[PDB]
Amino acid sequence: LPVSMTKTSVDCTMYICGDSTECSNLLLQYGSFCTQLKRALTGIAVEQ
Amino acid sequence: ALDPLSETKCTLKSFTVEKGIYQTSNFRVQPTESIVRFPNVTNLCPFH
Repeated sequence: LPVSMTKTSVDCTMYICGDSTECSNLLLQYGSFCTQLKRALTGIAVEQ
Repeated sequence: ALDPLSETKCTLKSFTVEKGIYQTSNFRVQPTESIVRFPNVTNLCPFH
């Protein structure tokens, strides 16, 4: 019986815009779209 | 951008941080200097 999975903490800014200031600025124009993603992954880790 | 506690409270936007651990940001070492090295040629192009 499986009990857990590998816990992941994928990060928006680095994953989508590798250390690029203009890319991060234009990502900020998408609002709190991906803070949801970080929250969901944290929830997955805690649940595991 | 003051103390770890300051960054934590700022992350959850609340003056009261309950006991726990909170993932707030990421850390990267900014570069010191920068080696740019191209090929070993010098001859000028004939755009003239």
